[PDB]
Amino acid sequence: AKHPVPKKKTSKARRDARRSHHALTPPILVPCPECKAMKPPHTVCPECGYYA
Amino acid sequence: MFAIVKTGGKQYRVEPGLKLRVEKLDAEPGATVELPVLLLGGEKTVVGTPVVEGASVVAEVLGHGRGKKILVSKFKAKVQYRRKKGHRQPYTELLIKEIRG
Amino acid sequence: KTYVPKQVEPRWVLIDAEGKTLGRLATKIATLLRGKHRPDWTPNVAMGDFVVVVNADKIRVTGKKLEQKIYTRYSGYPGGLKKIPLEKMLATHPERVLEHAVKGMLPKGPLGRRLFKRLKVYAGPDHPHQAQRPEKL
Amino acid sequence: PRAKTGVVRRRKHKKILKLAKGYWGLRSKSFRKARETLFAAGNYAYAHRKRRKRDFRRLWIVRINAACRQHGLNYSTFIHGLKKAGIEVDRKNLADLAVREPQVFAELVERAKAAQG
Amino acid sequence: MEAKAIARYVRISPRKVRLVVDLIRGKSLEEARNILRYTNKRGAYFVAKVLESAAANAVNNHDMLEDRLYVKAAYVDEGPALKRVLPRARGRADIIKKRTSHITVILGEKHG
RNA sequence: UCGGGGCUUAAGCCCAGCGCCGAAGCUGCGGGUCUGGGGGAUGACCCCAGGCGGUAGGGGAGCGUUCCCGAUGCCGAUGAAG
RNA sequence: GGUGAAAAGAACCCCGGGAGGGGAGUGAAAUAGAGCCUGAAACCGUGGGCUUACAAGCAGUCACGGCCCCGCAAGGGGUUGU
Repeated sequence: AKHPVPKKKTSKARRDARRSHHALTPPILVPCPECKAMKPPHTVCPECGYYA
Repeated sequence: MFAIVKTGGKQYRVEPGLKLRVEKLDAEPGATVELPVLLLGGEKTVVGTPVVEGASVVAEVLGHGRGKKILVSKFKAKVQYRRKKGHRQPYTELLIKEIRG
Repeated sequence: KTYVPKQVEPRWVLIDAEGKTLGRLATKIATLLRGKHRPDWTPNVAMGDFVVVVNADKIRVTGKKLEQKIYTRYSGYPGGLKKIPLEKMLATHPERVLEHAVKGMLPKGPLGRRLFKRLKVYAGPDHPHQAQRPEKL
Repeated sequence: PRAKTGVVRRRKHKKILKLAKGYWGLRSKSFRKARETLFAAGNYAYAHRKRRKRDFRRLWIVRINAACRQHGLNYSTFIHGLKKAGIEVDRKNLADLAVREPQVFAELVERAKAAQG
Repeated sequence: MEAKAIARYVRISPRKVRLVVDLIRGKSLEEARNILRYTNKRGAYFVAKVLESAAANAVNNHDMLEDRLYVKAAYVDEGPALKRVLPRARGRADIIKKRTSHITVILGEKHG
């Protein structure tokens, strides 16, 4: 409310424009040796385990 | 041959036979009108004095018809002045046949 | 219904400069930069003769222009108005004086910038002996 | 007897939104922001038909001027003859004869010339 | 054939789930299960449970093969607002919009 | 920074001509409506000439909405209103 | 304030803790599925055609071109580069 405020409603085209890099990059995964299952890199995950 | 006939206020070149739409005439629906008004030719005929003293181009009236309604919309701002006007300019269809010189 | 031309092939032109008054050579260079000389004319498609100029560093210019003519270029920062006369222009990159002359006489807008990649000024003479070179006077 | 709006206002609204197809953003979704644009259009189209006329007087002329320049005379001096020799033929529109049938433009030239001076 | 499945009246913001959704367009169904399974967003919990039901009706009612269906298309529509009043300095009270989503998925046999 | 480029026996000034560009002015062609005139016993309608930027504002003619007479009627599942 | 002629208000199966959907079924109609007849506009989205990363703007408008689209043809639309 106080001092600074928008001088103009943001044109949809400019709103949807500012969104540009909103999208989220899907998680990085790789198969693991133990199981045929998916894991993130450098992470110990269920249905498997490790070695020492 | 290139015959440069003037009609209905304008001037149009024409071929030995050709579809062309000109200014509304006072012609029978399907009669024949010579446009003795013709300049130049397809074999060199500079119209020395404006129009050729002895030549012609024969055209059939393929039938009239209206125009496609255009919209003249006068508007002056700051003061309520709106003018909505339709206007379809009429015409006739002139099918070109002869160009006999 | 007026003729509206199709695809064309450009006609690069070999133009001197030695002795040729600036603007006089500027104008023609530009009138040719479009196609105002070719009644196959069209004011939007862009098909001007690729103007090519050699020995541009050799352009006579009137009165006392050399010491007098002042090209003004302004950056963004204050006092950024760099003031540069002909004298300095010729002795450095001379080909550029006859550039701004012509670019500053071309249609100002998109195809105008097209009508600039057409301009091929040099100093030598000598230029890209390429493929075309019709020497005009 | 009370008379509601009902069909009337909407109808006359959307009767205008149609004329608004193609207009950028709120210009073509907002009734109110559309009308203005049309008010502008009306005037534009109207003053631009008076423009189209010249928009051609020019093109034609240029080509004429360049054309006959390759024959050795100015546009000014071109008409000078077309009227001196008398040939009011070449209406500037059908002055495109500088392209098609140029040998028919040439006989027009030698007409202007030797008939002028 | 194609197989729908819509989770309506879902109490989570539409712009918010709208990402997770597009994060799995035209992707191997089996890859999608993956993609969201390690995707860091609350939205995941939803687009996945509607994904699971999406393949369900694909195999159970539309004799499609589970080993070869993908996320044909999947969009999230904006369902009815859920306004709550919010006290605020000096007596001003902002209405606030807890929104909701209508998450939809549809799958299709691999090829042919 | 003369609008800019650029301009020097000029693309400046003065004097003398010729041509051309150049508005929605004028002309050509068609059409709108109106005032006036002629033919038309004829109404109809035809033709001729002229007017038609416009705020306050005056004047004329229409459109659409609600309801009434027309209604104990006509349209309406083969589909009313929206 | 409004489902529907009638609750005939969706058994059972399927995913899901639920909400909620998908089939099956009721019904002439279920895009009449329950704040449910009609479903307008703003507003939010998904797919497609055109289009944009040297371009300067009251966003429109003339003019031409490319593309895409109905059409024997002439043509009409959508877009928009200059």
